[PDB]
Amino acid sequence: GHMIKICIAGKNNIAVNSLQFILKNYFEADQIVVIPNKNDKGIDSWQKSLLKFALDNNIKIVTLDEIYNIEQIIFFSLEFDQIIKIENFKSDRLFNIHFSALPKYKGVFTSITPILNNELESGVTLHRIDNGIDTGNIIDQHCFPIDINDTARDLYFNYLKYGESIFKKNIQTIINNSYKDLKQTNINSSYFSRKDINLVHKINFKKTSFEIHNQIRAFIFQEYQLPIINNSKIIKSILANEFIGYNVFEEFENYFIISGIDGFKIIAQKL
Amino acid sequence: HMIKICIAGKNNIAVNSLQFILKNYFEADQIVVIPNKNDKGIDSWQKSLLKFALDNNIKIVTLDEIYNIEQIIFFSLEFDQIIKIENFKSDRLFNIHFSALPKYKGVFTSITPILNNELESGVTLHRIDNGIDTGNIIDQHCFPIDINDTARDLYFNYLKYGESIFKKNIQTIINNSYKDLKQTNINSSYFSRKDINLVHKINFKKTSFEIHNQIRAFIFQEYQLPIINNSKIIKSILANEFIGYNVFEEFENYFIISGIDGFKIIAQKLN
Ligand SMILES: Cc1cn([C@H]2C[C@H](O)[C@@H](COP(=O)(O)OP(=O)(O)O[C@H]3O[C@H](C)[C@@H](O)[C@H](NC=O)[C@H]3O)O2)c(=O)[nH]c1=O
Ligand SMILES: Cc1cn([C@H]2C[C@H](O)[C@@H](COP(=O)(O)OP(=O)(O)O[C@H]3O[C@H](C)[C@@H](O)[C@H](N)[C@H]3O)O2)c(=O)[nH]c1=O
Ligand SMILES: Nc1nc2c(c(=O)[nH]1)N[C@H](CNc1ccc(C(=O)N[C@@H](CCC(=O)O)C(=O)O)cc1)CN2
Ligand SMILES: Nc1nc2c(c(=O)[nH]1)N[C@H](CNc1ccc(C(=O)N[C@@H](CCC(=O)O)C(=O)O)cc1)CN2
Repeated sequence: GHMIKICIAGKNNIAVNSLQFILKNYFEADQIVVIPNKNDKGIDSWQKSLLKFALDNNIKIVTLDEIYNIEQIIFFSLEFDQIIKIENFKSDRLFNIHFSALPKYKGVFTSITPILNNELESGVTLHRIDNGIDTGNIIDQHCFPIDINDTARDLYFNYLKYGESIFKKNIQTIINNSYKDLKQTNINSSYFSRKDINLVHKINFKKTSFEIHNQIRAFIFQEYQLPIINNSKIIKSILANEFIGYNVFEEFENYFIISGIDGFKIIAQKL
Repeated sequence: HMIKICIAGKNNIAVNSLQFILKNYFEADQIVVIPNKNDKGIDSWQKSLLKFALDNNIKIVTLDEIYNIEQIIFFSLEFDQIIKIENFKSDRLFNIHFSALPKYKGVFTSITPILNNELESGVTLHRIDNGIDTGNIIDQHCFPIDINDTARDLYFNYLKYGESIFKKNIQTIINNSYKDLKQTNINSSYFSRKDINLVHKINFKKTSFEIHNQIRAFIFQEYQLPIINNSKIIKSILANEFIGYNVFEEFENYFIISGIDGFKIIAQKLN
């Protein structure tokens, strides 16, 4: 019964493209509001800007305060930067797409944490927001491989793609309020906060090849940083099955050859 | 040569496995033993391999004395020395490692799988090569880490399943008719002594599952118990009752704790 039906809060391609899907299939611009993230400067770059799309397309920019009293508003967080408190809202139609295969890897830096912890797969999960961090009941989840030479930046782009997708898969039943959900288990639940990750990663070479490789490629996301070996930035790590002896470490002009305690060949490419 | 087999290592896995060969396969005369450096020659919370051997007129030797024995079966059962295979005339060199290889190579394997959130572990019979726990897998038996198992419980499961896999496989080892498969690069992990601080400092900005896991991974009373506010902890119980996020309350006999997802932990203080 209110004029505003939906708020998209967050950033990057996932937010912008999801918003474009709703504008095309579901709601007119004047039934939509957005809350861009604090660091959104309105500039299209290696990602699309939600603030810029909103301005371009005459969608009103609001704050949380302005939406708390809108009854029945659908609130959708797509890489939103604020932890909400659900008791502020009259609506209970509050959703998030989280970049991991919940209940694993709640929290932040989820293009880093699964790689660093030796996962072969990750996922995106659509869930209701409750007062905890990525703790709410799951509505849908899509799992996908972390390929053996995927970097954190590669995995991030997979989150964006599969996330956008899981949004489109589910938005109808969310708008109809006909969706199903299930509470998260206690077991397998894991969480990382910013203080658990040191973005200047010091590599522990007394590790297997797999682990050394994981350690490198988990911090490859050039827009933010690259890992450093012997004062050289690394742009790609390649892990092979080839046995080359234990604890190999050789610096060349364009790359390092590395093996860990199990002796499998890594090529770490310089930038 | 008269000597057919060396059993090297410690604890009930080594003693019972030796008793089983002495009963079914070889005479005392055909067996030599290398205890670990720390073997006291008395029974304690585990039986002494040194004592068993001396009690049964099985000769105690060093690695030097066996290198030259043609065709000897060398069988490590929690042995404390990394061998170098080119020292030996025989290539019949075997180990039972207490993990589900290729995961959790190295040490402290009753801690590492719990601390890294595993639901299961395993024992793995493999050939020894020059790396640590790297050689080809001959057999493996996987079993659960129950939700409230401690490191101590895990260890006693390794000794039991470890003894069993020895008994299952030993004839084919004697007859050299066993089969094996090289280990994969993927999923391979390793922990060395320096990776684990046996005086664990709990990170409470984690899930209840992780906090519980941190506690119970260090419960091994013969060595240490984890400490919370100066009380030693003997048992951690994780329930799927929601009690609020980030609870911490101390009582006389226990703590009530929840992490970021709010599930109830009871940490029982040692009596
Ligand atoms: C800031 C930063 C990011 N990254 C990489 C890894 C990150 O997973 C990826 C995306 O970073 P970004 O700052 O957008 O967020 P993130 O930590 O993954 O995601 C968290 O922060 C978002 C604002 C929240 O919406 C997310 N909430 C989800 O339910 C949260 O998981 O960029 C670096 O390698 N280095 C960096 O310094
Ligand atoms: C020394 C020590 C051990 N433990 C626990 C954790 C560990 O998994 C278990 C057995 O201790 P260990 O016998 O020192 O063996 P560990 O599991 O480190 O195994 C390692 O050392 C032995 C001697 C090798 O044969 C074995 N292949 C290695 O994996 O006891 C503790 O909790 N605290 C300790 O201080
Ligand atoms: N209610 C609630 N609000 C949400 C989500 C939720 O699922 N629950 N899902 C999204 C979560 N977004 C985040 C998640 C974490 C942080 C964050 O900033 N974490 C800090 C920790 C802050 C703290 O300890 O509380 C850190 O890692 O250092 C910020 C936005 C959006 N809003
Ligand atoms: N060849 C080789 N020898 C072996 C085994 C093997 O599968 N391969 N299997 C058994 C493994 N026993 C161990 C494993 C690790 C240590 C150990 O002492 N590790 C040190 C690291 C030592 C190092 O880096 O050299 C540490 O963690 O600080 C000792 C005995 C017995 N001997």
